[PDB]
Amino acid sequence: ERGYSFSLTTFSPSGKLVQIEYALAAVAGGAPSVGIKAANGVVLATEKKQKSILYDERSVHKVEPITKHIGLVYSGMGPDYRVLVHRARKLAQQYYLVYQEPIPTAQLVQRVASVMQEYTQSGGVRPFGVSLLICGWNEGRPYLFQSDPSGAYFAWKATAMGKNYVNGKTFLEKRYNEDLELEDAIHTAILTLKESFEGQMTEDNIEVGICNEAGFRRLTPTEVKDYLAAIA
Amino acid sequence: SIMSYNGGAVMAMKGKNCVAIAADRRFGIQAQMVTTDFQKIFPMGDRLYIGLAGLATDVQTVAQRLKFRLNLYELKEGRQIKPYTLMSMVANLLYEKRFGPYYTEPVIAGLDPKTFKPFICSLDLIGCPMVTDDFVVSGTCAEQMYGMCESLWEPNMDPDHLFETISQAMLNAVDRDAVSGMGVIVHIIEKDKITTRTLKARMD
Amino acid sequence: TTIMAVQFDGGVVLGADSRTTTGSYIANRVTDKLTPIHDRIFCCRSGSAADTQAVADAVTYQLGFHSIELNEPPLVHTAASLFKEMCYRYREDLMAGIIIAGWDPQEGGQVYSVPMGGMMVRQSFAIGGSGSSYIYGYVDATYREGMTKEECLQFTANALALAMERDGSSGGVIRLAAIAESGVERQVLLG
Amino acid sequence: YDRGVNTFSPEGRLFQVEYAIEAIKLGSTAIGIQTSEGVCLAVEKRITSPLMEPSSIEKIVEIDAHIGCAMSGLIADAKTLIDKARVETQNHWFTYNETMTVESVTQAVSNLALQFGEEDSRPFGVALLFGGVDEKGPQLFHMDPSGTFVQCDARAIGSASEGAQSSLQEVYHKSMTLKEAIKSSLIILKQVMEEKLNATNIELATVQPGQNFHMFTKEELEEVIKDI
Amino acid sequence: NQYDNDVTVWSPQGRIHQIEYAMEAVKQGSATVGLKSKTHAVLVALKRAQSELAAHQKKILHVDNHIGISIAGLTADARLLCNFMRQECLDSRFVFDRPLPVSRLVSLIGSKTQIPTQRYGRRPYGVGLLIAGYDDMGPHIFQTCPSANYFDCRAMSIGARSQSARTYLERHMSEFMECNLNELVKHGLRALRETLPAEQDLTTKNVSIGIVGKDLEFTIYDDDDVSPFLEGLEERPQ
Amino acid sequence: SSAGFDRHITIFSPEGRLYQVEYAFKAINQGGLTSVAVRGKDCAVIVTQKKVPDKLLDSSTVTHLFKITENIGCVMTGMTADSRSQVQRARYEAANWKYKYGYEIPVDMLCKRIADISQVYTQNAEMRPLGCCMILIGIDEEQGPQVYKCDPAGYYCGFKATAAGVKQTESTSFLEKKVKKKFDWTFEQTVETAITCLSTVLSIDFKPSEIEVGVVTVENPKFRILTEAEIDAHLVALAE
Amino acid sequence: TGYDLSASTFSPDGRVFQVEYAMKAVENSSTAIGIRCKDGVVFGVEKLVLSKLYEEGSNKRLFNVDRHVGMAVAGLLADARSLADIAREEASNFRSNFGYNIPLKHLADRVAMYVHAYTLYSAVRPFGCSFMLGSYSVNDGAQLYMIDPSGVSYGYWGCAIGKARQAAKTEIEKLQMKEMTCRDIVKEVAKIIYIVHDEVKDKAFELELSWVGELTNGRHEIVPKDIREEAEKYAKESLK
Repeated sequence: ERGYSFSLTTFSPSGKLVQIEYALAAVAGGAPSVGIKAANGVVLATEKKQKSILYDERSVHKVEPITKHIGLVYSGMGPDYRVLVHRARKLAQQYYLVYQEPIPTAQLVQRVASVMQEYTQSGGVRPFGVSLLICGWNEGRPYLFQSDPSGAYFAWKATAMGKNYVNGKTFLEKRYNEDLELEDAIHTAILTLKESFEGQMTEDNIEVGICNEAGFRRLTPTEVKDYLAAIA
Repeated sequence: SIMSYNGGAVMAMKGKNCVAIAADRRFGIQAQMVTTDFQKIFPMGDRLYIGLAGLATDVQTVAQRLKFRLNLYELKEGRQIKPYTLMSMVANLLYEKRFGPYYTEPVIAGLDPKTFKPFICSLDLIGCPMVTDDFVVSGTCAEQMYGMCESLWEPNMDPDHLFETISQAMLNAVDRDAVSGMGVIVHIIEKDKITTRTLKARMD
Repeated sequence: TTIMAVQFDGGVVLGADSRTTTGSYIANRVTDKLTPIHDRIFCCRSGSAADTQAVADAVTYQLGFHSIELNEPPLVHTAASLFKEMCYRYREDLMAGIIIAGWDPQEGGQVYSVPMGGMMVRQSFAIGGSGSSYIYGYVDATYREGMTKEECLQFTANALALAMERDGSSGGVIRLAAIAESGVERQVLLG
Repeated sequence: YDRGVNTFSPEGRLFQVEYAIEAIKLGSTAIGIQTSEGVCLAVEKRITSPLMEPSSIEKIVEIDAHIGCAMSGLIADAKTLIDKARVETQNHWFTYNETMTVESVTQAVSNLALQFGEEDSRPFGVALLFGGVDEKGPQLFHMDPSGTFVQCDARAIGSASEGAQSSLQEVYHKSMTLKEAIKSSLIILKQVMEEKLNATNIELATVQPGQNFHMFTKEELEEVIKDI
Repeated sequence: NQYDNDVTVWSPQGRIHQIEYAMEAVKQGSATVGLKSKTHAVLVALKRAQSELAAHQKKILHVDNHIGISIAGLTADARLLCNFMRQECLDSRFVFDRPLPVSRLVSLIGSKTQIPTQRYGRRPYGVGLLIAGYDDMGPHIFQTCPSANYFDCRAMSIGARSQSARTYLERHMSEFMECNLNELVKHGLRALRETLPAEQDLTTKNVSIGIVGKDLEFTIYDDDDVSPFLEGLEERPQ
Repeated sequence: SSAGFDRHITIFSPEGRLYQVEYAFKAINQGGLTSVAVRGKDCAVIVTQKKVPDKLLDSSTVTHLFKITENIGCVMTGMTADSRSQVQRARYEAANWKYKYGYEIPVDMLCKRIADISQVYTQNAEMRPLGCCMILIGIDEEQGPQVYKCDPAGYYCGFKATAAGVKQTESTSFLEKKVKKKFDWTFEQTVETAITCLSTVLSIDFKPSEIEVGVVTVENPKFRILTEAEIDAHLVALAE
Repeated sequence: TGYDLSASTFSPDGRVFQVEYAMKAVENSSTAIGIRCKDGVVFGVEKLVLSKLYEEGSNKRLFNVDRHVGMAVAGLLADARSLADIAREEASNFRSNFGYNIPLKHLADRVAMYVHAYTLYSAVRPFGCSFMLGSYSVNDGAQLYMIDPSGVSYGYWGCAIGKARQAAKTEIEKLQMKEMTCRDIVKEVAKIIYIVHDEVKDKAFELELSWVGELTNGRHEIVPKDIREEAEKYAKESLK
C-alpha cells in the first residue's frame, strides 16, 4: 500500500475531541446492561432479544469469560466486541507465561484500556464503539471495572450501560446498599433490567453471569428460568 | 571450566519460622585473588534476598537486570512481590538467553509477605526451578556442601541453632575448597528483624 | 526399513516392514510406513523419521487444497511433483526415500521414485530402504510383464520376506495395500 | 484546482517547475563569458549592512582546481548542489587518475535535480554557471531547475538578466581576448545595477589553460575599476 | 473539472484526462522524421536554439551499435528513459552475448511506462521516442507515446506542426523501399522543410541526421558532415 | 447529517451512525437474486435460483453453490466479483485448521474467521468492505446440522430458516408463519417449504431448470448438489 | 456522482461508479468476437488502420499466453499488454510447481482475482480492458471465457466485445455451432465482422483470425488464410 499514516482526530478550537464524543453516542444506543458488586460476588446481566423467532440462542453469547475468574460484557455494537475479547485472551496468557500466576483484574484493565487508547491516536483507524464491564474476584475482594472507548476506566459499585442508563442509574442508587448477598444481588439486577425490557422476559431474553470466589461462572437457562420463576 | 573461573558458594537453609542465607567473600581470577569484599547477596525487597554464584560478570549483570524488572513491577502494582513470583521472573530472564546463557546459578531465600512462611529455591544456568524444604546450595564447592547439610539439618529449629548449623556447614566445606574462602557473611532474617553476621574464617 | 511398490493392469500394490530402530534398539515395533495423502494416492517413506513425517503433512496440505479448487480428482504425477519441489529445494537438510504410487482415472496405476537426491522417475516396480539392496537380484529375475492383482500380492509378500529374513533394520510384520478403481484394500500379514 | 504538486497542465509544463524558474528572478545577477584565452566571470554581492561581513557572501566557489562556479537565486539549496559536485569529481579522480571534463560534471549534477517527489521532494530554486578548462580548451555551461542543460558562449543570469542579455549579444564576437572581455563585462554590470561600482560590490573569477591557479582576483580588481 | 486532477480518477465519459494531457507535452518539442528502406533506416531531427549564441540542444542520441533513438518532449523524462534503455542493452550482451531484438526491447518500455500511468504518486512520462534498429530481420521504425502504446511503422513524424510532414510521407512511401542513402536521407529532410515557417531555411547548424545500416553501425552526423547531405537540393516553390 | 467525511469514509457521524457499511447492506440488492436456507431435521437444504438471460451463456458455469470442504457448502448473494474472492479465503482458512490443529473445522468456527476479515475493512480506511453475503451449512457431530450467515459488517449468527438477496422481509415473514407449529421435518417437509416459500415470494411456479439445491444430511455428510432429474422429482411431488 | 471519485467508496444506493465508468471505456473500442465449435475455438478481431503508416501487423490484439491459451483483448491496448504479461507469468508458475499445462478454468480464476484487486483501493484504478480466453485439450475439450473490468468471469459459447456487443450476438446465436467443424467456422466468422460497420463511417480495417483446436493438435496460432484468402472471398459475396 501507500503508507498514508495520518490520524483522523484533531482538537476543536474549543478544545474537545469530536470523534470520541460521537463514538459514545453509538455506545448509548446499544443493548442495555447492568453490573452489581455484592459483598461476596459480582453479578453481570444483559438484554439479549432476537429480532425474529428464527434466531438460535446457543450460538452467540454475551457474558464471556477471559480467564476462569474473569468475565466481561459490553454495551455497543456487535462485531467490534469480538476483536478486543480475542485481544484480551492473548494478553492475559502473556502474564501467565511470565509470572506463572493468573492475572489480577486491576492489571488486566491497565492493558486493555491501552489497546483502546491506541486506535484513538494512531493513523486512519477509528475509535471503538464498545464500552465494557470487567469483573472478577481476585485476592479475596471482588472487583468491577468499566472501560470506555476514550481509553479511561473507572471502578463502580453498581452501574448500567446501554439504553435508558440514566433511569437505571437512579434506580440502582435507590436500591443498592453497602452489602448484600450474591443471591440477593441477582434479584436487584433483573429488576433493574426489567425496567427497560420488553413485555416478556424468559430464560432466553436475559443472560446472566456471576463471579463467586470459586471462579467465574455463566448461568445456563435452567437456573435463569428457575430464578425468574415468580421470584420477581 | 567457566564456572571455575572465579569460584563462589551460596547456601540457603530453612528453619522453623525463619530462613538463613550465606556466601563467601573472595573475589579473584583463577588462582589470584583481588579483594575480600565482593557482594554476592542482594536485597530484593524486605524479608526476601537472593544469592548469586558463578561467573563474576553475570553476577553483577543479572542482579541489575532483575532490579530493572522488579521496580517496574512494584509500581504498576502497589503490593510487593511474592517469593513464587520472583522465581518465575528469574526463570524467564535466564531462558531468553537460551543459547547465549548467563553463567550463574541463583539462590532465592525469603519469607512470605503476608504470612511467616519461608521459601527457598535454586535454578540452573538456563532456568530450571527447584524448590525444597531443607536447603539449597550452589557454587563450585557443591559436593562438600551436600556432605555437611545432610548430616546437620534438623526440621524445626530456632534462629539460635539455625545460625550455628549454617555456620559449621559453610566453614567446614569452603575450607576444603581451594578457590573459595577469605571470609563468610551470613544473613538470618525473620518476621521481626534482619540479622547480618560475619564469621572468623581462615584467610589463606 | 524396506518398502515395495508394484503396478499391475488395474492399479498398484504397496508393501513395507515396520521395525523403527535407533542404534541397535527397536523403538517402534509395529509402524504404518505407508501414509494416505488422497483417497487414491499413497506414499511409503524411508530415511529419517522426523523428516518424512513433516514432508508428508505439507504435501497432503497442498494437494488436498489443490483438488478442491479444480473440483477434480488429482493426478498421481501431480503428487510426485510436489515431493520433488521440496526434496530438491531442501536438500542437504533432509534424508527422504519417498516412493509415490496410486491409481488415477486418466492413466491408471502409476509408481514414482524419489530417492535421497531429489530426482523423479516413473518405474514399473520400485524398491527402497536400507534392506532393499539384498533383494535387487531376486526382484528382476522374478518379475514378469502382465501380472494380475493376486500375483502381485504374492510377489511382494515373498519379496519383502527375503529382505525381512533377518536384516537388522527390517522384519517385524508385513503391511500390504492394493489401490484400484474400486477401493483400497489394506491387510496385515503374519505367519 | 490549478495545478498542485505533481500534475500536468491542460497545455504544457508542470507549473511547479515553471514557478521554479521565477524564483531565480529574485536572485543576484551574474555574468560569465567564454573566450578562447580563458573564462572570465562576474557577480554582484548585494551587501546590505556595513556590519554584515563582506567576504562571507560567496557566489563563486571552487568545484575543482580547473572548474569554477557561479550561483543565483536560493542560497539554501545551492549548498546541496556544490557539495556533491565536489564529491563526484573527486570520485572520478579516484577511479580513473584523470580530471573530469567540464561537460560531464553537470551530467551528474542534472541527474539529482530531476528527482523531486516521493520516489526513491520539491524542485530547486537555483541556476548555475560553470566555467572550466578541459581537454577541449575553455568551456562554459548553464543549467536550470528543469534539468535543461546547454552550452553557452556568454550568459547572464539572475535579476535583470533579460536586459543584460540584450546588450551582451552586441559586444560579443568570436575573436575576443581575456583582457578585453573582463572590462567588457563590468561595463554591463554598472549599467544594470544601481550602486556605485567599487571593489566591494563585485568580484571576478578567471581560469586559464596555463594558469589553472588563481580562480579569484582580490584587490588587483581595484586596478581594473580605475582603468575604466 | 473535478475529474481532471489525478491519473486514478476515471471520467463519466470514460477518458482519463491526465494521459490526454501528456500527449500535449509531445507537441511542445520540435519535429523529427524517421523512415526506412529495405536495407537502411534513417531518422532526421530538427534542433532548436535557446539563445542567439548558445549551442543548439541535441535530439538524436546513440544507444547501442544497432539502436539509436530520437526525442520529443520533456528532457527530464528523456534521460530517465535513456538510462533504463542503456542498462537493458548491455545486460543481453553480458548474459546472452547477443544484441537485443528491437521489437522486444520496446515491449519492456510499455511495461515500464504502464505503472506510473496507473498507480498514484508519479506522473506519466512526457516523451515522444522514435526508435530505429536492426534485429535479424531487417530495419525497423518504432514510435511510442505517453499512453504506453507503441506503433510499428515504416515512416513517422511527431512534434510541432508535424501534420504537414505526414502528408509528404504518405504520397512518397511507395518510393522508399528501393532508393539508397544518397536520396533516402534527402527524401526525409524534404519532409522537415514543411514543418518550418516559410521564410527561413534548414541550415547546417540546426539539423541532425542519424543513420544505422545493415552493414553500418549507428552514426550521428551533425554540423560538419551535414554538408555532403544538403548538397544537391532545390528550394521551396515560393 | 453529513459531518466531515462521514458520507465518504468509515468514520462516525453524529448520533453514532456510520454510512459506508449500511450502504453495503443494499449492495447485495443489485444482484436480482434470492437465496433460502432451511434447517428442520437431521438434514439441511440450500435453495437458490439461477438467472440465465442468454442462449450463448452456459449452464454449468452459473452455479452459486460453492463447495468449501467435503462437509461444508455455501451459497453467495450480492455482486459476483466480491463473492468469489470471499470464497477463496473460506477455502484457504478451512485448510489451515486441518494443518495447524489436525481435524475438521466446525461450521461455527469458520463463520467467525470469515467475519473477522470483514471487521478490519470496516476498522481500517481506504479498504473497500466487500459488499456480498455468505450462508453456510454443515453437520456437526453431537450437535446436528447448522445454518450460519455472515454480514459485510462482520456480524454473524446461526438460525434455522434463512432468506437473503432481495426479498428477505417477505420470505422471513412467511417462514415465521411456517415455523410456529414445529411439525415433523422429514427431509421432504424441509425441501417442500424451501420451494413453496420461494415459489410464492417470487410467485413464478417455475420450470425444473432454474434453481439449484445444495443438501447435507446425517446419513451422508458429504456436500451434495442435486441433479436436474431429481430436482424434477421433488418439484412434481408437491403438485397437489 | 461526487461520491464517485475513489474506487473504495460507495454510492448512497450501493454501487461503485469507478467500476461503472471503466466498463464503457471498453465500449468505445472496435468489435472483437469469439466463438467455439465442437472441436476448437475460433477468434476474430475487427481492427482498423490508424492512418496509412501502419505497417500491416503492428500492435495486434490476438495475444498468446500459453502453448494452448491466447487472448482477444479490446479496450485500452497498453493496459491489456500489462495484463497479458500477468497471465504469461501465472501459467509459468503452474508449470514449475505442478508439472503440466494450466487448465483454462483455473487460469481464468487467477486472472479475474488479480483484476478484482484493482477495484478495492483508492491508490489504484480499475482496468479498462475486457478480453477472451480460448483453449483446447483432449481431456477437457474446448472452452471459451469472458472477463469484464469488474472481474466477473464465466463461460460462453459465443461472445463479442466492442461497440457492437449486442449487434454481433444477434446473428451469432442463429448458427448451429454445436456440430460444425472449426474450418467451416472460419468462413462464417468473417461475415459477422463485415456485416456490422467495417468501413462505413470509418476509414479502413484489417481482419485478424486466431485459431486453436483439434486440427492444430492443441497449438494456438494465426490462421493460414493468407493462404487461399478464403475468408474475404466468401464474406464479400454477402453484399446482397
